Amino acid sequence: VKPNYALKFTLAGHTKAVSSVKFSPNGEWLASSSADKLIKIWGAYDGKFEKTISGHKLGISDVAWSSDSNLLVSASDDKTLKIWDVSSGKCLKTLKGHSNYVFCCNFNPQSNLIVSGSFDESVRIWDVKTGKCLKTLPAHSDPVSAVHFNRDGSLIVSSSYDGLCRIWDTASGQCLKTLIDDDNPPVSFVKFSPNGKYILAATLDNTLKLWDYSKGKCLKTYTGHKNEKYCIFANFSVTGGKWIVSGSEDNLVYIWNLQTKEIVQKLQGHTDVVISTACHPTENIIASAALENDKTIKLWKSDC
Ligand SMILES: Cc1cccc(C(=O)Nc2cc(-c3ccc4[nH]ccc4c3)ccc2N2CCN(C)CC2)c1
Repeated sequence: VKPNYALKFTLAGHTKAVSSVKFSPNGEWLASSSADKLIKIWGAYDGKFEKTISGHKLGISDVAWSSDSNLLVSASDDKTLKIWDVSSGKCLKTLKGHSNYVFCCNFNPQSNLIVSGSFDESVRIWDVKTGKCLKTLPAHSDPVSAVHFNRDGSLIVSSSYDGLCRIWDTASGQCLKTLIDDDNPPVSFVKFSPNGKYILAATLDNTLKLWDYSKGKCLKTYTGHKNEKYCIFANFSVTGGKWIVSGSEDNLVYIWNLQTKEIVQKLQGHTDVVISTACHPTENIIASAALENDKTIKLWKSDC
C-alpha cells in the first residue's frame, strides 16, 4: 500500500527557477539545471553540494546523464547543447544546429548518441564522440517539450505543443507511430517506461496518460493534479511499489498507484510550481524542483 515520502533535504543554491533534476544512473548524484545558466551537482544520499558547472550563455531547460555517470548533456535557451565532463566540470562539446531554444535532451543507453528537442519544432540526433549532428528530424509543428530513448535506444519518443506524440526509428529517423487523443491538447511531457513497453505522456489539460504506443491504446490516466501551463516532468517509480510521480502547478508532488490510478501521496513543502521530479534508480528517493518563487530542490525518502 501507500508510500511514506518524508522530506530529507532542501537544496538551496540556484538563484533563479530550477528547470530539471536528474539522478546519475549510478545513484551517486543529483544534477540540477536552472534559468540561472548553471548546473549543480549534489550528493543523492546526503544532499551535499558538490560542484557548479557553468558555460551556457542563457538559461538551461534540461540536463541528462550518460549511462556510466561520467558525462552530462544540457539543453539551453542559447540554442546549444553542451556535453560536460562531470569530473572536471569542463565543457567538452558544444552542439550547435538548433535555430531556437533547446528544451530537452537525453543520452541513449549506449551513450554514443544524444537526442534533443527544441522550440524550433525539430528533434536532432547527435554523435557524442564528435558532437556532430547526425540527423535533423522534421519532428513536429510546434515546440518540442520532451525527447527520450527506449531501453535499447532503438526508438525515440517526442512530444510537442502540436498535440502529438511521435515514435521514431533511431537508426533511420523514420516516424513509426503518431499518437492522437481527445481534442489534441499540447503534449507537455513524454517518456518510455523502464522496460520500454509503454509511454507516459502529460497534456496541458491536467492529465497524464499511459499508452501501449504500438497498439495505440491508453491503458491508464493519472489526474487530480494541476497541469495547464508548464512542461512538468513525470516519472515511473519502480524501486518499491509501482508508482507514477509528477510535479504540479499547485506546488505539490503527486504520487499515484500505477495500476489503480489512485493518488497515494501528495508532498507538501515547495513554494512554487514543481516543474521537475526525479526517481532514484535503486532507492525509494524522489528529487523535486520548483520555479522562481522557490528555486530549491527537495529530496524525499520512503520505505516503499
Ligand atoms: C531555463 C528554465 C527554467 C525553468 C523552467 C524552464 C521551462 O519551463 N522549460 C521549458 C519551456 C518550454 C516552452 C517555453 C516557451 C514556450 N512557448 C510556447 C511553447 C513553449 C514551451 C518547453 C519545455 C521546457 N522544459 C521544462 C523542463 N524540462 C525538464 C525540460 C522541458 C526553463
